[PDB]
Amino acid sequence: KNPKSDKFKVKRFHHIEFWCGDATNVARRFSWGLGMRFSAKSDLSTGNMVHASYLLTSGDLRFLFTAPYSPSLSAGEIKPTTTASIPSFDHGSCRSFFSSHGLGVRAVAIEVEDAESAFSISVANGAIPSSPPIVLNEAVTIAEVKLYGDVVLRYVSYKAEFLPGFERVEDASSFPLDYGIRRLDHAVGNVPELGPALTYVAGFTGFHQFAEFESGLNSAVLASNDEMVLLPINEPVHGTKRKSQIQTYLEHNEGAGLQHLALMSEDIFRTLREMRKRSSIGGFDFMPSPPPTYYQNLKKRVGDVLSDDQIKECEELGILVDRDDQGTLLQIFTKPLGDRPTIFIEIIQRVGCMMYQSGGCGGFGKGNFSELFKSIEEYEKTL
Amino acid sequence: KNPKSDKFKVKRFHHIEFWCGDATNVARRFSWGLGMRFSAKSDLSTGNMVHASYLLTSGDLRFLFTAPYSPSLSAGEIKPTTTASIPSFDHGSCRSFFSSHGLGVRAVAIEVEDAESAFSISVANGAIPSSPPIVLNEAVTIAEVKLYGDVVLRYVSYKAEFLPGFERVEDASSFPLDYGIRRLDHAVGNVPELGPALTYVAGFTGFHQFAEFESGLNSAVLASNDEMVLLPINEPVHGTKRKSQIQTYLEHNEGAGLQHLALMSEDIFRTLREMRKRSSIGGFDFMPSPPPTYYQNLKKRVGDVLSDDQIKECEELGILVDRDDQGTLLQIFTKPLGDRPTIFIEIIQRVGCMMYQSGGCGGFGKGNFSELFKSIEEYEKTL
Ligand SMILES: Cc1c(C(=O)C2=C(O)CCCC2=O)ccc2c1c(=O)n(CC(=O)OCCOc1ccc3ccc4cccc5ccc1c3c45)c(=O)n2C
Ligand SMILES: Cc1c(C(=O)C2=C(O)CCCC2=O)ccc2c1c(=O)n(CC(=O)OCCOc1ccc3ccc4cccc5ccc1c3c45)c(=O)n2C
Ligand SMILES: [Co+2]
Ligand SMILES: [Co+2]
Repeated sequence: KNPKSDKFKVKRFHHIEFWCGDATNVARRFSWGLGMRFSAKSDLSTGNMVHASYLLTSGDLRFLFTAPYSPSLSAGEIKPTTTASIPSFDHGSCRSFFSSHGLGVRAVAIEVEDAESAFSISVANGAIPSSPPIVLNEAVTIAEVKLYGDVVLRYVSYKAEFLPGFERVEDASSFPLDYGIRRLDHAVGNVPELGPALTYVAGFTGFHQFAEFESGLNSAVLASNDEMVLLPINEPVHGTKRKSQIQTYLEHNEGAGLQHLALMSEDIFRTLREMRKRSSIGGFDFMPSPPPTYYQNLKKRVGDVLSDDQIKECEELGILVDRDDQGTLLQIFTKPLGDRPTIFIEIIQRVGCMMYQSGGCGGFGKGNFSELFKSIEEYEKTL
Repeated sequence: KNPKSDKFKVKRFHHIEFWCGDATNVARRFSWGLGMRFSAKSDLSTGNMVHASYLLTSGDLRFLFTAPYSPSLSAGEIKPTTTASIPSFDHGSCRSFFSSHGLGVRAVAIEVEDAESAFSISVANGAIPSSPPIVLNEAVTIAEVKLYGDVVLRYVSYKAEFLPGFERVEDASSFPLDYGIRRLDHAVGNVPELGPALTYVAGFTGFHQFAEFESGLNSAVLASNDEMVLLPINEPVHGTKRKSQIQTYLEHNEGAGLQHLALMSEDIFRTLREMRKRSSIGGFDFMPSPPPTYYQNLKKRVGDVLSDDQIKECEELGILVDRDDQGTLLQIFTKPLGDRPTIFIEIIQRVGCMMYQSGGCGGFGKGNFSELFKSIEEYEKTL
């Protein structure tokens, strides 16, 4: 059931913003590791004396990396005279965020019809305001409300190129890397208590619970009207045999925050080949691969969707496969993106639910918790 | 003249430590950009609940990247019970350093005969103590005194593998990258006043002034007995036509700090080919290349050292050449390593002064300030 109860018009995920200590080094690492090109900047060279912000793109996926300069460079400015291109930015907030949480996502940004309306309606319906609507160059409106922890949900609306004040990046510095990633599929938060988190966010968005179908978590998914904005939220389950990874996250993150970003690839085989080639030369590492019994067990569950060769290819790359009643999901998880065992990335591709493909086709891979356990148990027997 | 007045026995540069917000992302970027392999770690996986530290090596060059975890992970510890592998580390110091200066060098470490003696003698002779001598696993001694700004000179001495508590890195995560870099040649500081800086450092080390031979700087070089530890220091010259780059550094860095690291290559042509291939895919950018008149002018000044083809190769890679009365220097400068226009890297190779090669052979390239200006002026005429 989809009650289509959005309290304002939501379009798609627009961008994800990381708050960094040094935006240059994080952006360059991510660019090489994920195959995203440098497409826009706002920094000292564009007249921004407040923050350095670098935008990477791959298809429609937009990753923004931002760090503060010395406050001394902008000490004479006030908000009316600011040279910041992102008016919600604050030196103190950014330094406090990074000292508390380490490298991570500050903003989950969605494009809406009218960011001022979205903000007003959200706050009227319980949202905690974070940054009021601000019109940039009479062209783009941006506003922010609290989502969970120190993560904000950012609303952006366009009258009619990333943001005013950002400049397109010099062709020489813009190498056209591309490993197949095309858009943000979903963005997942970890919280201490799932119930209140869901009630809060669903309360101010009108997002509805998206239908699903000993692992240390309970989870639920909030979705927009056309179910293309997908926001799963996890809480820990305590007392388990293995300590809940959600609880480890909350401890190392100093509380709630964004757990993972799931990036859709138009060719997950090529994406994983390219990313794995680069794991040990600056890119990203992946979780340990499932045992061969997991891939033998694939024939029985998805042998009608993937050929033996395609199952062989999943095995070579360590890809996981799940299925619900409507579609099939190919997925894999990186190791944590930075020092702390907190944020990581998921690569996904979805098969089925053709209408365009409906959002969330195949689910989120919850069936892979028990299939990984069974396959791990099976391999001990097969040894 | 070399009075050989070192007040304690100094061996060679040992390592350089960067204080980071996220050590993982900086280390991975530097590894790919410079061709350094991951060789040791001290982090949560080795039992360190205090800081994440990753060591990159290329030949004898050692770059250490360190960031603090949440203090909550180690809140029950005291210094006698610490799980930090670098006992001088302090969460508050590291966060304050990074918030003040951004990404940069915290420690210039030199290997000495006896770090406890070096520390005592240094402080007896004016050095401001930063961290007292600490013996690690009865095997290595480490001590720190202030050098300039918030940069420390770190003394390390070994009874007889980086530091106790560090583990060698898994072969799979240790890709054997190598673009030819072999050791740290010199490390350069920017200060507001050169005179007092020289007097302070020369005072507590016994390092002597190393012989040299409108650009916005005055500089002098301090050197150890065998002149293999080389510490140039710059001060700005104000009122110039173009604003002094030393003054811009001090403004964006919030005061004195390390300006650049000069890395010796055993094959500067290969190093620059490999680094330039990677500039726009995660690595490092280089300063704009000199005009072709600069390379035509090379025939008259170094045509007895480099062939036409070797001069052609310098031109293709943007390499600068200088010469003193004893040797020839090939050098080139990167753009700043991070967000701020502060720290950068120099790649160098020295020709001559064969005895082994004596330290500082060919100088530091001061002659290239006027030759760059003349060549720039010449190219305007040749247009
Ligand atoms: C994050 C996620 C999702 C997910 O998207 C998601 C949402 O979108 C919304 C709803 C709720 C939700 O969760 C789905 C499935 C997942 C994961 C996920 O994060 N993870 C790795 C994980 O649990 O991290 C600890 C890792 O546990 C392990 C610890 C130690 C090992 C040692 C050896 C091993 C060998 C072989 C395989 C192993 C697997 C896991 C190992 C392990 C393995 C998985 O496995 N699934 C299958
Ligand atoms: C750092 C250094 C050393 C050095 O090691 C050193 C020590 O070890 C110890 C003693 C003192 C000392 O200094 C030696 C020589 C250097 C440098 C160095 O840092 N730099 C670049 C620099 O001054 O940074 C602003 C850049 O200025 C420019 C601004 C704008 C441009 C625009 C177009 C251009 C086109 C072509 C060439 C250009 C060159 C410089 C341009 C420029 C160029 C140089 O050039 N030399 C020649
Ligand atoms: Co997911
Ligand atoms: Co130099």
